[PDB]
Amino acid sequence: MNSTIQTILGHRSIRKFTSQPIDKEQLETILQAGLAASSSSMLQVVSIVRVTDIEKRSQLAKFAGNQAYVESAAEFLVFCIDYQRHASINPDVQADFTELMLIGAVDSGIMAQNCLLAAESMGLGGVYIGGLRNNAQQVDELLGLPQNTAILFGMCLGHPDQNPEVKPRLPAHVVVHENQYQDLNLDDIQAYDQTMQNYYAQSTWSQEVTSKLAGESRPHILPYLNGKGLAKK
Amino acid sequence: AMNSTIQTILGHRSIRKFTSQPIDKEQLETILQAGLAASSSSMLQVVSIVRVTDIEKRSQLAKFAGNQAYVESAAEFLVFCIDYQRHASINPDVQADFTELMLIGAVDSGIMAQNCLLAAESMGLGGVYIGGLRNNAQQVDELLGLPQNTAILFGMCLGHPDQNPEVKPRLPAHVVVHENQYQDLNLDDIQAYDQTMQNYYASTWSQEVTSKLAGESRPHILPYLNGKGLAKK
Ligand SMILES: Cc1cc2nc3c(=O)[nH]c(=O)nc-3n(C[C@H](O)[C@H](O)[C@H](O)COP(=O)(O)O)c2cc1C
Ligand SMILES: Cc1cc2nc3c(=O)[nH]c(=O)nc-3n(C[C@H](O)[C@H](O)[C@H](O)COP(=O)(O)O)c2cc1C
Ligand SMILES: [Cl-]
Ligand SMILES: [Cl-]
Repeated sequence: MNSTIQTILGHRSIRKFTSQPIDKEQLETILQAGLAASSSSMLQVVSIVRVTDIEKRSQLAKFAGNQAYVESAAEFLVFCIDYQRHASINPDVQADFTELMLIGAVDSGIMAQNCLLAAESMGLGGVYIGGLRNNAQQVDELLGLPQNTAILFGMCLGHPDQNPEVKPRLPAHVVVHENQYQDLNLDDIQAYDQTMQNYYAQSTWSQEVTSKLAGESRPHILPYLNGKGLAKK
Repeated sequence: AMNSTIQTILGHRSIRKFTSQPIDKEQLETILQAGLAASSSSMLQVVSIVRVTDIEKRSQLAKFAGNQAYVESAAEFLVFCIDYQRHASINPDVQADFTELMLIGAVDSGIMAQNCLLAAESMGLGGVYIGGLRNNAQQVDELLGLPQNTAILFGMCLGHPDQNPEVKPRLPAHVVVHENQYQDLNLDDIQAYDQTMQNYYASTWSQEVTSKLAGESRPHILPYLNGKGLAKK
């Protein structure tokens, strides 16, 4: 074994926190972990907004779809794509290529996952909040983001006050392909649907996820990004 | 606040030179298991991994990544992909062409990849992300036989390290982390960091990153994604 692996494998989203704050030294370490993430071309295109102002916390909770743990978490971090630093160094920077939004999205996930694992390694718990993107522009303006930047997701951190079971995922032989993409075996989806309702014990996982994707998935996001100068071509 | 997870995170270096020693089957199983334990937006599970063991494809991928020889010499090479094809194979009604979903695919891929890499690093392995595959995304896509609704994002080399670089410094936290609202860049923080990086090595950092972003960044990538059915609106 080792403690990093058991930390990774014991992951659960935590959505209920005690009122205990996170020590100043733990938070410094969590952010230090984030900053040690790999970075495409060393561009360093991620910014983090730490929200301590409780009026802003309450507004973010509402913008995220009334997720109360946005308010009650000890800390709330907002991960943002940031090409404003670069444009402030050299205004010829071309930040509107879709490639650069891919980079900002991937690098944000890498950094955020270092932050979360570092926190979980210390007995803390957390959850990602993609719900900020429901009202992306309102969140953007609330945190004062300039052009060439955009919100991607938030992250709640705190001392956990709940003990969920680990949720199973699709098996590695479904998700991992050897040398070339393998067509899906629908029997593996049926076996996994069974695993999920065992976990949850009417819609099965397969019906829920494809029900969600049959509709429109935040169709305001490309205009939002375009409005900040991003993903225009 | 210091355990071996934190120690692994902060001790991270990109490794680009590997010994010939293979990775044990048990270790690779654990690395992939660690990736599968990552958070997933809405439990969509939008990520696939192609593990490339065929040496001719390894050679081709090395070329397509920009002649990066460690693609070929790494013990294992993993290609991370956005995957909405599992969902469309479940229900052809799924709408996978929203930009929102490429965004989810990219973030979730970085989260999963970083679980894999940290797991590897915790075992004394090393590795490096290979975004260079996107230089030739379409040819890489055809080589791995990806269907519609999937797209490569980046690769990942893993192996037993045969170099030990020093840990490379990042922008300071007080530049990257903002309290409550976005903060303007102080160009003297860039000047300081430019000197910190010049020491690390011997164009400054800021000249190199901006002059790179002054050009076009992989302008073929939006057509690449659109040709796979993604990011069209
Ligand atoms: C990018 C991203 C955004 C997320 N956004 C939310 C959110 O807005 N609200 C929420 O409750 N959970 C959110 N989650 C948490 C997922 O629902 C959770 O990871 C998933 O259900 C699997 O559960 P687990 O993390 O406990 O293993 C998000 C996860 C990711 C990766
Ligand atoms: C998304 C992504 C793609 C990357 N692609 C490459 C690559 O193609 N070639 C390479 O040598 N390094 C690649 N890297 C590694 C970066 O060059 C590296 O993280 C940074 O320059 C080096 O800092 P480090 O030693 O702290 O990781 C990539 C990193 C990320 C996050
Ligand atoms: Cl957690
Ligand atoms: Cl890259």
